[PDB]
Amino acid sequence: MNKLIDEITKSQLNPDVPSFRPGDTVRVHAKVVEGTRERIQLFEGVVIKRRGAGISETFTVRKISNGVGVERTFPVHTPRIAKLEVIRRGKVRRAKLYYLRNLRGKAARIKEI
Amino acid sequence: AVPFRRTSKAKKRKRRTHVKLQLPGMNECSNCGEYRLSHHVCPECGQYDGKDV
Amino acid sequence: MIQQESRMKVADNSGAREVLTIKVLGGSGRKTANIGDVVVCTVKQATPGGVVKKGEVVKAVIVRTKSGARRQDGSYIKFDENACVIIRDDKSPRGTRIFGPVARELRENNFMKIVSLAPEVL
Amino acid sequence: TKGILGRKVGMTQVFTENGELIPVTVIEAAQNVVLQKKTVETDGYEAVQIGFEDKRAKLSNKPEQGHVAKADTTPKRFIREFRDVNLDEYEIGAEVKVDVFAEGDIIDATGVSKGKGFQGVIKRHGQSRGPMAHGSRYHRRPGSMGPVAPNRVFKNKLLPGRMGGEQITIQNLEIVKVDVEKNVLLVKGNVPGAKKALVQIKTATK
Amino acid sequence: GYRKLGRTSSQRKALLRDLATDLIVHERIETTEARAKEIRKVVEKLITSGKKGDLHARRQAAAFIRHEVVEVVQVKNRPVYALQKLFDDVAPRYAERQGGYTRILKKGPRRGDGAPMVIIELV
RNA sequence: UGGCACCUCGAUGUCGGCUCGUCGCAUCCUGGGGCUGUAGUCGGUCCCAAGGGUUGGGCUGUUCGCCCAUUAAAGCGGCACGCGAGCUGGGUUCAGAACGUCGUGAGACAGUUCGGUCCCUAUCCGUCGCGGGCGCAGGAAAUUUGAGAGGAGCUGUCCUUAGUACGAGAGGACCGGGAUGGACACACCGCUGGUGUACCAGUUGUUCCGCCAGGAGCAUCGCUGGGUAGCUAUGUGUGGCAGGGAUAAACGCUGAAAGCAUCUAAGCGUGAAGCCCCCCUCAAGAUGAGAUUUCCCAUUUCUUCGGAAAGUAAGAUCCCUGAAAGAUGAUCAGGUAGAUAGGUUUGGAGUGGAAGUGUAGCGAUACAUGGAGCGGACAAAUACUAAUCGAUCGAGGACUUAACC
Ligand SMILES: [Mg+2]
Ligand SMILES: [Mg+2]
Ligand SMILES: [Mg+2]
Ligand SMILES: [Mg+2]
Ligand SMILES: [Mg+2]
Ligand SMILES: [Mg+2]
Ligand SMILES: [Mg+2]
Ligand SMILES: [Mg+2]
Ligand SMILES: [Mg+2]
Ligand SMILES: [Mg+2]
Ligand SMILES: [Mg+2]
Ligand SMILES: [Mg+2]
Ligand SMILES: [Mg+2]
Ligand SMILES: [Mg+2]
Ligand SMILES: [Mg+2]
Ligand SMILES: [Mg+2]
Ligand SMILES: [Mg+2]
Ligand SMILES: [Mg+2]
Ligand SMILES: [Mg+2]
Ligand SMILES: [Mg+2]
Ligand SMILES: [Mg+2]
Ligand SMILES: [Mg+2]
Ligand SMILES: [Mg+2]
Ligand SMILES: [Mg+2]
Ligand SMILES: [Mg+2]
Ligand SMILES: [Mg+2]
Ligand SMILES: [Mg+2]
Ligand SMILES: [Mg+2]
Ligand SMILES: [Mg+2]
Ligand SMILES: [Zn+2]
Repeated sequence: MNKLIDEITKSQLNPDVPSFRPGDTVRVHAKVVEGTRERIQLFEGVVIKRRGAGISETFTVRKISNGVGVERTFPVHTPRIAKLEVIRRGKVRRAKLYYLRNLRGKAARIKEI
Repeated sequence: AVPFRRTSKAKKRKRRTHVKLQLPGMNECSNCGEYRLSHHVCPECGQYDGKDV
Repeated sequence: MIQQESRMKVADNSGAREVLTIKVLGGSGRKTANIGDVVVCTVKQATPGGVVKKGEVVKAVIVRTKSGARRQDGSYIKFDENACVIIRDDKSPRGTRIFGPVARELRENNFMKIVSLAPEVL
Repeated sequence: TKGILGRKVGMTQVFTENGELIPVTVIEAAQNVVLQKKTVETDGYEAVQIGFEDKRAKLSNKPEQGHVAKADTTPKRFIREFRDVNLDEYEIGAEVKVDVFAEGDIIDATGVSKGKGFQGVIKRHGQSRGPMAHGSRYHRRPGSMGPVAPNRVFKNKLLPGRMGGEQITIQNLEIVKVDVEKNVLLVKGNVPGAKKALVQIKTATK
Repeated sequence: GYRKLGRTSSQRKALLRDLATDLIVHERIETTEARAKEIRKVVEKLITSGKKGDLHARRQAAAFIRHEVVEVVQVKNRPVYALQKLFDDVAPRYAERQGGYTRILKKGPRRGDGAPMVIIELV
């Protein structure tokens, strides 16, 4: 917490991000660099965690791809995310959802509000 | 772990140069006019800052 | 973070099915390898009838780890297991097809054949 | 060659034009004033003397406010000297702003490290432990003090003592952004010291 | 941070609850210097609950005050407890003062072990 | 490996490993050269050079050795075969037991095998940190010079020059430029993680708050899921960059002794990761006690003279509130000329939807009021509580000469 750092790192905050909680499915349109081309890759999964304050805030998205679980961590205010969607909202009782790492299908399902 | 030689009188007196204890920081009371410690309640007239406690 | 005596399963079509690490190439005192690093290793469990036999000393590359890599953009990737692909003297796989997701960092290490065969390059 | 004095405010991060993310250190460098100029004909060496923060007239003393009165300024809290500096500039009583630097400049950061108290050998000097099992009774001890022949132990035998609180220079640090209105300098990376510590920013010597 | 008083986290929790209740009941006690610099924070944070007057505030302060009788009145001789006095007697006194409901006065060393003793009083 | 028996039997602990190193050069790698039966890439041999570096495992108590896989390389030796008042105790060299062999026997081997008590509160020097005193011809507050000393010093791969030089081909450069790593070192906590016993939540048993509801004690913090400040690596930033002077081996110019020849006698030029500098840190007790800027001034009593004491000036301290500091001193932030600490009011990270009431359900329970309630150490305001009042220490500046006086 510091008032001077808050004012300096304010023009870089992203005003386009929506409101999401840990426990709901999101789709991330991330800009990906090839050898020479720029394309957008889609990452869809459930939000596992969300920590930080201000420009230093990050969040984590988990999906199971080809039978192997993958987790991807992003800064909230990065310009490398074209846009972010909230597909569905789930009911959870935790702020950190680490129990889904030791937990496979039909038992890792999240309810809906 | 055991003294090789006994300590002389001079060497035993030099070491005790710093084993003294300092003089108390006492002060004259404003009300009853006798000695007391600074920032402390006077033990005789039972007053601090000019008000009885 | 893979060092000597670390086991990691094989993720391609060759005969090997589990592998134990022998040495991490790159330097005299090097003691840790991560995504995109080549290691010397031995076969501890093989599927019957495969090309690669048990007890064989082979080289291999690391395609995914439980503690993944960080990109220059400030983002992170982690997987749920440590995986492995057996390679030849050059950077070509000894198998026919790859299983599971594969990190993007191999595209920066000139492992172009393994990238093409992967179902997903995350 | 330029130079200012500042206070370590904190650490944060910024996004560059490529989208890359870097860590930076915030330094506030207001109220810099030139106090004295030292020359060869009077001292034998050339330097410029700078004062960083003014303080209340109660905290100052009689000798101090007669020295800053030559430059027509309020008594200052931190005073340091800069060498290898062109004396043609730096008129007495002038204000030193953060605009002397610019984006992309390479600097050096001098400060006093954070304080660690009485510390042992494997934290202070990064030595190894002994076995924690197999019947051993040697865990966090210094080691052998030397051979038998000298009948003594040599100098520079590293042992426990007071660890921190010493001056450190970190070289070749980049400048990411300069904010003249807020008197703030953004330096990419780390600088020695705790919060509110004095930092001496000088151009790179190499 | 906060200071450990030569006792574990369970003894320390109990020590602060006995000393904070004694200052409410008696309003003037003898303790040591370090032991009084600590109950200076747990007592003023307790008057603030009494200045709210809520049921939520009363239930929160009831988890700290010990259950002991300050004195017995015949309203029908019914006892009066420390929680009642805190919310009905002590708290209304400081309805205008913002902070600093206590003061400390130094006395001198104690004969038995040389400990520095002080007065902490609730005004 | 031995010879002698000079110190030690009123006790000089004996192999291997661990922690910590330091020195020699008869150089393992890197640096510079001469010769080659040196085409190129590789090599052999010798000369200069000790600046840095010199791996992880299998078997064995093992040093040694062989093997597996790497590396630029996996050097040889000294220091009581360095190091047990620093560690271990696998081997050796105590009492038990068994095998083979020897002995009539009790027993033995310098054969094997299983098990087998490693004591000590540091006096002096020595080493690593931290204070007090006096000194530095007046008393003070800051900023500094650097005599001297310590640290650092390592190196791989890829691209280009160039498929050029070389070579019949196969193969394949020197010199130069750029990028990026291994090991190591310093600093820091914004990021990824760890911890986080006065933060938040779920839950079992039993006792208590008279009962329900709501809570408290004990059970490893009772257990479980998270986590603030601080401290941290495996995390992040940076470093060994580019150079100068004199040289070693070596290669040369001019040049006689000795009409030629000759790198030598006189005189000149190149020439190493090495020396002295450049880079980082300490440093005027450097008794050789240095320098600059600023502040206070020339009091009063006594002495026979050297001189003394007693109020002070500038300044500092005793005492008190503390942390960015700390074993204690010390350092630093402050003492009403006040935001130093606590409290209070707004926030923040963190946790996750409080109590009360109401609705739905037979009930466990769910929903609403409501991102609610709580919230150590984090931020800003506020003088409300405590830094009250006081006391102590601390100058008046010797003599000679020299430019002006
Ligand atoms: Mg959050
Ligand atoms: Mg132990
Ligand atoms: Mg307990
Ligand atoms: Mg001999
Ligand atoms: Mg004889
Ligand atoms: Mg004897
Ligand atoms: Mg002996
Ligand atoms: Mg003896
Ligand atoms: Mg022996
Ligand atoms: Mg030699
Ligand atoms: Mg050669
Ligand atoms: Mg030995
Ligand atoms: Mg010894
Ligand atoms: Mg026997
Ligand atoms: Mg017989
Ligand atoms: Mg055994
Ligand atoms: Mg001892
Ligand atoms: Mg961190
Ligand atoms: Mg109940
Ligand atoms: Mg309980
Ligand atoms: Mg009980
Ligand atoms: Mg816990
Ligand atoms: Mg926990
Ligand atoms: Mg160099
Ligand atoms: Mg030269
Ligand atoms: Mg001086
Ligand atoms: Mg603070
Ligand atoms: Mg002070
Ligand atoms: Mg305050
Ligand atoms: Zn009195």
